[PDB]
Amino acid sequence: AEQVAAERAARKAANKEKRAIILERNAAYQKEYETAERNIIQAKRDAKAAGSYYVEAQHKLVFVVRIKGINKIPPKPRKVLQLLRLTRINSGTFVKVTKATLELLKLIEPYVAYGYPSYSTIRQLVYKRGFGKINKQRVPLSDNAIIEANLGKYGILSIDDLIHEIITVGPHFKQANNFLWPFKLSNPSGGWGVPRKFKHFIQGGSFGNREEFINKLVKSMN
Amino acid sequence: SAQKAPKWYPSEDVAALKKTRKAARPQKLRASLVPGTVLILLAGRFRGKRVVYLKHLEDNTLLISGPFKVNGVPLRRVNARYVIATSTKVSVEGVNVEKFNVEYFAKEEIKAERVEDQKVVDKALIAEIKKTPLLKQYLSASFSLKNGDKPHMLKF
Amino acid sequence: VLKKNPLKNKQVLLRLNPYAKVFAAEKLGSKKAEKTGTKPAAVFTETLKHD
Amino acid sequence: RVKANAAKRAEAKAQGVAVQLKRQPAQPRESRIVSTEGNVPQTLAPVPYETFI
Amino acid sequence: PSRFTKTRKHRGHVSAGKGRIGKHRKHPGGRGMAGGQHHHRINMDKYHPGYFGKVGMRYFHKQQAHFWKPVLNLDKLWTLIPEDKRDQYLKSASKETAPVIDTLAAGYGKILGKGRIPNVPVIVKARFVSKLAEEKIRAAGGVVELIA
Amino acid sequence: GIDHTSKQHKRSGHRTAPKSDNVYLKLLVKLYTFLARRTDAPFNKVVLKALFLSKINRPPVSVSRIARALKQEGAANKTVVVVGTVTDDARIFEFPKTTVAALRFTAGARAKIVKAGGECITLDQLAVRAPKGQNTLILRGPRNSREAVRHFGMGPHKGKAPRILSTGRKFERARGRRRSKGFKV
RNA sequence: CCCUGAAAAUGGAUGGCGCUCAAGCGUGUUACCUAUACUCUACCGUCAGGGUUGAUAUGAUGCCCUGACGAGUAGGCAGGC
RNA sequence: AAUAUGUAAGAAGUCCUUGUUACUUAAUUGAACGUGGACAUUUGAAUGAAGAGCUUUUAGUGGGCCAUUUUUGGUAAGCAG
RNA sequence: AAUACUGCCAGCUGGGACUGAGGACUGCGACGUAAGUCAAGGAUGCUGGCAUAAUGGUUAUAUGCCGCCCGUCUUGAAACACGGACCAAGGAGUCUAACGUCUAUGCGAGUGUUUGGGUGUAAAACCCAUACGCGUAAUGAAAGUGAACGUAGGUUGGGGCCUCGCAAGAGGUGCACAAUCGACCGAUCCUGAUGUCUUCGGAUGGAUUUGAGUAAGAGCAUAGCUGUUGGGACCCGAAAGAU
RNA sequence: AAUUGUUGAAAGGGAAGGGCAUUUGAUCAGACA
Ligand SMILES: [Mg+2]
Ligand SMILES: [Mg+2]
Ligand SMILES: [Mg+2]
Ligand SMILES: [Mg+2]
Ligand SMILES: [Mg+2]
Ligand SMILES: [Mg+2]
Ligand SMILES: [Mg+2]
Ligand SMILES: [Mg+2]
Ligand SMILES: [Mg+2]
Ligand SMILES: [Mg+2]
Ligand SMILES: [Mg+2]
Ligand SMILES: [Mg+2]
Ligand SMILES: [Mg+2]
Ligand SMILES: [Mg+2]
Ligand SMILES: [Mg+2]
Ligand SMILES: [Mg+2]
Ligand SMILES: [Mg+2]
Ligand SMILES: [Mg+2]
Ligand SMILES: [Mg+2]
Ligand SMILES: [Mg+2]
Ligand SMILES: [Mg+2]
Ligand SMILES: [Mg+2]
Ligand SMILES: [Mg+2]
Ligand SMILES: [Mg+2]
Ligand SMILES: [Mg+2]
Ligand SMILES: [Mg+2]
Ligand SMILES: [Mg+2]
Ligand SMILES: [Mg+2]
Ligand SMILES: [Mg+2]
Ligand SMILES: [Mg+2]
Ligand SMILES: [Mg+2]
Ligand SMILES: [Mg+2]
Ligand SMILES: [Mg+2]
Ligand SMILES: [Mg+2]
Ligand SMILES: [Mg+2]
Ligand SMILES: [Mg+2]
Ligand SMILES: [Mg+2]
Ligand SMILES: [Mg+2]
Ligand SMILES: [Mg+2]
Ligand SMILES: [Mg+2]
Ligand SMILES: [Mg+2]
Ligand SMILES: [Mg+2]
Ligand SMILES: [Mg+2]
Ligand SMILES: [Mg+2]
Ligand SMILES: [Mg+2]
Ligand SMILES: [Mg+2]
Ligand SMILES: [Mg+2]
Ligand SMILES: [Mg+2]
Ligand SMILES: [Mg+2]
Ligand SMILES: [Mg+2]
Ligand SMILES: [Mg+2]
Ligand SMILES: [Mg+2]
Ligand SMILES: [Mg+2]
Ligand SMILES: [Mg+2]
Ligand SMILES: [Mg+2]
Ligand SMILES: [Mg+2]
Ligand SMILES: [Mg+2]
Ligand SMILES: [Mg+2]
Ligand SMILES: [Mg+2]
Ligand SMILES: [Mg+2]
Ligand SMILES: [Mg+2]
Ligand SMILES: [Mg+2]
Ligand SMILES: [Mg+2]
Ligand SMILES: [Mg+2]
Ligand SMILES: [Mg+2]
Ligand SMILES: [Mg+2]
Ligand SMILES: [Mg+2]
Ligand SMILES: [Mg+2]
Ligand SMILES: [Mg+2]
Ligand SMILES: [Mg+2]
Ligand SMILES: [Mg+2]
Ligand SMILES: [Mg+2]
Ligand SMILES: [Mg+2]
Ligand SMILES: [Mg+2]
Ligand SMILES: [Mg+2]
Ligand SMILES: [Mg+2]
Ligand SMILES: [Mg+2]
Ligand SMILES: [Mg+2]
Ligand SMILES: [Mg+2]
Ligand SMILES: [Mg+2]
Ligand SMILES: [Mg+2]
Ligand SMILES: [Mg+2]
Ligand SMILES: [Mg+2]
Ligand SMILES: [Mg+2]
Ligand SMILES: [Mg+2]
Ligand SMILES: [Mg+2]
Ligand SMILES: [Mg+2]
Ligand SMILES: [Mg+2]
Ligand SMILES: [Mg+2]
Ligand SMILES: [Mg+2]
Ligand SMILES: [Mg+2]
Ligand SMILES: [Mg+2]
Ligand SMILES: [Mg+2]
Ligand SMILES: [Mg+2]
Ligand SMILES: [Mg+2]
Ligand SMILES: [Mg+2]
Ligand SMILES: [Mg+2]
Ligand SMILES: [Mg+2]
Ligand SMILES: [Mg+2]
Ligand SMILES: [Mg+2]
Ligand SMILES: [Mg+2]
Ligand SMILES: [Mg+2]
Ligand SMILES: [Mg+2]
Ligand SMILES: [Mg+2]
Ligand SMILES: [Mg+2]
Ligand SMILES: [Mg+2]
Ligand SMILES: [Mg+2]
Ligand SMILES: [Mg+2]
Ligand SMILES: [Mg+2]
Ligand SMILES: [Mg+2]
Ligand SMILES: [Mg+2]
Ligand SMILES: [Mg+2]
Ligand SMILES: [Mg+2]
Repeated sequence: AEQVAAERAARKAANKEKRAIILERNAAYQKEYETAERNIIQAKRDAKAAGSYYVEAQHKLVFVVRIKGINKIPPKPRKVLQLLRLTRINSGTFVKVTKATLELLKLIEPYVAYGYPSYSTIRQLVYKRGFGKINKQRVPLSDNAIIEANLGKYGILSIDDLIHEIITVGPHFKQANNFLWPFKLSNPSGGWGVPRKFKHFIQGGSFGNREEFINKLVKSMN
Repeated sequence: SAQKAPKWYPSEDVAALKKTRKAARPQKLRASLVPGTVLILLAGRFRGKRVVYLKHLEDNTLLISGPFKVNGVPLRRVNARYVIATSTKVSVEGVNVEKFNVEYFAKEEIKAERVEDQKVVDKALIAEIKKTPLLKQYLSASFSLKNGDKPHMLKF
Repeated sequence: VLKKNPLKNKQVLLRLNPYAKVFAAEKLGSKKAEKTGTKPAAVFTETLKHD
Repeated sequence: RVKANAAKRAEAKAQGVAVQLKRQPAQPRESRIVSTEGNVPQTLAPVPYETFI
Repeated sequence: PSRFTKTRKHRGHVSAGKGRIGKHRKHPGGRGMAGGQHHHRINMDKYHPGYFGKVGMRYFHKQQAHFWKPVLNLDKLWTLIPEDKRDQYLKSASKETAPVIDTLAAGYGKILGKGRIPNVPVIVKARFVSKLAEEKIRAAGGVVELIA
Repeated sequence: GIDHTSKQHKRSGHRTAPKSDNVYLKLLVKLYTFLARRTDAPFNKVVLKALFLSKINRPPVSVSRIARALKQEGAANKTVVVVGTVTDDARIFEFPKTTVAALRFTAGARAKIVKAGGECITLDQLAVRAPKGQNTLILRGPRNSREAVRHFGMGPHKGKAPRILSTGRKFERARGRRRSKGFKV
């Protein structure tokens, strides 16, 4: 009976080969990201000198966290909260931004706070609190071959592969997203900064789309 | 019988421990603790005593000496966390101290070896203590918080 | 049996994502950008400071 | 749309695959440069309180 | 027995399984089949349609037995022949010698025709046949014989 | 707390071991729970369950029903399995060969099954012969030939047989059953 | 904003003391306090998903891994005393 | 108008060929049910899915009360609907 | 040029708190030229104190904060609603007849020894012939008639199995079950052959009618929980009536 | 058992009794080895 170090070799050298792919991958998004970001910075600059006005793409992806508790909630939004997997207070999911969900988002402002995640807070969510739905079982990520076994189907054989398919709303965002078990944040660390929460953000409260700021909030609840 | 006895009994066999992964890495001292520094002894037998700091022994303790001749404190072991490290320093750059280690203080009255050693070290310091005035007095006095001392405000 | 967080735990940080090594190694997280000096048309600037 | 979903299917299969004929919701708008030439912005303000009656 | 009896489970709960509001009183609906036509008419139309009032002729002093007439189909029939003697007759399905089943001896009154007996001739002593019963017997070489 | 979307602490609602208390039955279960965990072969999961089933969900497969099943096209050499007792049926005059695995065979049934130059296999001999159940024909009896299902779903216009304890005229055949006594069902 | 308009029966109520560049009113900025809620861990019980008859020791309704959940009258069922 | 509400978003689909009859056409005309044949998951929106379907039998209940919004009688009511 | 503000770093670093589940090894990694090493699938190392009422448990008291009388009926009770001074001991869903669903067991087109006889170590166990009961035929008020066009049909889903293919998949067969179109038997309404004690006979083919039916049987008996009905009917309670 | 006498300890500024927690008093198990 060989296997001892033979088949140990046959894998350990192929577990090597995967990490090779992952490195070469993650290194690529990095270039894609910063180059994609420098583009906009020069796009805005280029218009200003030209005279004009560079209006960005509307955001394509949203992160929603449920603010309001569990009880005394009216039937309709009480339904949408479920279909967004936001069934408990301070948990929180990503949502791809399209009309047929933008209406959903509308339907439940009084109870969620939401807005536009950064790569930095998508990173720090997955890494720290991202779990998988693997025959339910809410499974912590913690190794790259947990992902690969289930999202490897559609590409995605690394944790940062997850992040990439999320943060770009790429072709498989439905199954990449739903793979992630609804997030589970704490109450914000600093506190909320409002005095009363259940007003709109614009009206000095905490709910609805606060956009770029959904981050600082999240990075305090994480 | 009075009781019907289990249908199963635990194995009295006894497992061994998973091989822990917790290296004993070495303790680095806080920078205020530099040979030749006067400590203030916060607790212990010589609580409140000022004391020169000689060597950092392998059980993490600190080697101090009063000197003995001044405040009556021997070459002695003291913990690093029970000590206020002042900012006054003497040059211990002609004190021996290599001699001294953990087993030096095995429990096993006063060994004549110790009485002499105390004199080889203490002589050296006192030579150099006397190089700055009043210092020799300072070392014979104790430390007490006076009224309206606030340690979090004070400079030592 | 106990979930370790990356972010603080360099080991787990490299059990996932081995590019962490380059990224630290090349500072990356502090990249200086291509200094340019393009200036905006006064149309932009007038109507900024207008009323 | 099914008679039309036949067309796009054949006309693309007989071309070299790639089709996509599922309806997708309204996607957000892309990036754009709205120009200023012949189009300087017109500053507006709120207006006081009249009555006219 | 009484130890799996639920009322043992109920010991110590005020009501005994019977509601605090609606109690366990004497006879809420009335007793028995009361208000059949009234506050219990929903239960008797459905669950019991046809209950009320008359149909058909009376028949003073009807001795069941007059109408005694067990029914056996061709469906079986052959079963009234003990299995050992049976195959002896299936094989060798001839006139000259064909089994003589006395079904009234066997305790039937009518032979009906549920369906298919093999092409073996049988002699059927019965009191009453059904048309098909008698038809199917012939097409295998049998006859019926009418008896009392 | 959680907006619960599904009744919590739900019991699956399928039997998980026969409710019977027959040692031999429970052994058969151990045979097949093993077989079914370690064989990736369908037939072992179907049989395992069916062994849990109550008498009502184990109607007798008759011997003539079995006879017929063989007349299926290409089925005449398969070995039929009946997880439950098997009954004799004087209504077929002929009966074929094959080999019937079953929980029980009645007196009359194995007679006819053997008399036809056949074999009667208990469920554990079938295991040995066909660990992957190769070449089986599983039959079920008819579950709604039960008397009780007649009376299920009774109600107006369901034509569904009174729960009644004598019958005849005088026994629920007037008002509400005919056009000429009130109405009809 | 304040005053007048402003009348009821035991003695008494911004909750009390008391407060007047407020400890009052409008509004803004931060820091801070603490629910059986939220996050992490431990333990109990429930439900589920898996693994495991191979002898030669002790439970196969057993053993092992794993995840999620836990308000309750009338009332059901269960497992126990 | 708003809010509310019916249907639809395919394999039980689509396209060609041409079989049955007593209905039906001027008529192998049509209707209805079919045999034979062509095209697979971007097979025809989104989000969810601790699955979906199904049957039998039985408890308690059948005095209700409140809140926002709509709202009837009443001057009103801690009134009545 | 600077700075502020907002953002990022898989840049460094101090203090403080709570935890330490697991128990051979096994995984994914990390550092090394390498040997090895590691913070990488859950705490170890070193040093001291007491070996006792030190720690811990029980209890009385005190102190901070909190705590209305329970039972009931009620929309609502601590209630200015009822019962309850206190203790012990009694004290309330039963048994029976006949049943529904369900389950277990026996046997199965049948099933039920126990009215009875036999017999006995004598109210037990053991045995048993004739009937009977329920089931195996239905449907009509009744006279009466009485279940195969057909592989016991056609169609559509069906587990399972079989055949091809490494596999993904493709055909084949398809029980139970469900949907649907038929056929079978009785009722009812038509139709009225061959014949005829000229009014008996009713073949045959049919109809938006009808049935608790047939279409390769599922039942009988014992038992148990729940449930039904009659009974004093969970327990106590009239005002009355009667002899 | 309710209820009572004695004795002993203890608390008591318009009831008593209870919860979490700890001081103090009394009492006790186990565990070192
Ligand atoms: Mg979404
Ligand atoms: Mg949507
Ligand atoms: Mg909006
Ligand atoms: Mg804080
Ligand atoms: Mg802060
Ligand atoms: Mg706050
Ligand atoms: Mg406030
Ligand atoms: Mg509020
Ligand atoms: Mg945090
Ligand atoms: Mg190690
Ligand atoms: Mg250090
Ligand atoms: Mg340090
Ligand atoms: Mg001195
Ligand atoms: Mg009992
Ligand atoms: Mg009990
Ligand atoms: Mg009973
Ligand atoms: Mg109960
Ligand atoms: Mg109880
Ligand atoms: Mg009840
Ligand atoms: Mg009561
Ligand atoms: Mg009530
Ligand atoms: Mg009624
Ligand atoms: Mg009657
Ligand atoms: Mg009459
Ligand atoms: Mg008559
Ligand atoms: Mg009759
Ligand atoms: Mg029959
Ligand atoms: Mg006939
Ligand atoms: Mg079952
Ligand atoms: Mg069945
Ligand atoms: Mg029947
Ligand atoms: Mg029934
Ligand atoms: Mg009847
Ligand atoms: Mg009608
Ligand atoms: Mg003012
Ligand atoms: Mg008063
Ligand atoms: Mg006031
Ligand atoms: Mg105040
Ligand atoms: Mg004030
Ligand atoms: Mg203010
Ligand atoms: Mg601040
Ligand atoms: Mg402050
Ligand atoms: Mg709370
Ligand atoms: Mg808690
Ligand atoms: Mg198991
Ligand atoms: Mg509960
Ligand atoms: Mg009640
Ligand atoms: Mg228990
Ligand atoms: Mg007991
Ligand atoms: Mg409008
Ligand atoms: Mg709608
Ligand atoms: Mg033709
Ligand atoms: Mg075809
Ligand atoms: Mg869809
Ligand atoms: Mg999904
Ligand atoms: Mg599921
Ligand atoms: Mg009910
Ligand atoms: Mg009911
Ligand atoms: Mg009513
Ligand atoms: Mg009711
Ligand atoms: Mg009521
Ligand atoms: Mg209104
Ligand atoms: Mg009202
Ligand atoms: Mg900054
Ligand atoms: Mg940083
Ligand atoms: Mg440990
Ligand atoms: Mg441990
Ligand atoms: Mg290296
Ligand atoms: Mg290590
Ligand atoms: Mg002790
Ligand atoms: Mg103590
Ligand atoms: Mg002791
Ligand atoms: Mg101690
Ligand atoms: Mg002590
Ligand atoms: Mg005392
Ligand atoms: Mg006490
Ligand atoms: Mg209080
Ligand atoms: Mg009480
Ligand atoms: Mg009232
Ligand atoms: Mg009230
Ligand atoms: Mg009360
Ligand atoms: Mg009151
Ligand atoms: Mg009363
Ligand atoms: Mg009283
Ligand atoms: Mg008692
Ligand atoms: Mg009683
Ligand atoms: Mg039951
Ligand atoms: Mg049975
Ligand atoms: Mg029979
Ligand atoms: Mg007897
Ligand atoms: Mg006797
Ligand atoms: Mg005998
Ligand atoms: Mg006899
Ligand atoms: Mg009989
Ligand atoms: Mg019957
Ligand atoms: Mg009939
Ligand atoms: Mg009639
Ligand atoms: Mg007639
Ligand atoms: Mg015909
Ligand atoms: Mg015919
Ligand atoms: Mg058809
Ligand atoms: Mg098929
Ligand atoms: Mg008919
Ligand atoms: Mg009729
Ligand atoms: Mg019937
Ligand atoms: Mg039957
Ligand atoms: Mg049965
Ligand atoms: Mg029995
Ligand atoms: Mg009763
Ligand atoms: Mg009287
Ligand atoms: Mg009277
Ligand atoms: Mg007083
Ligand atoms: Mg020892």
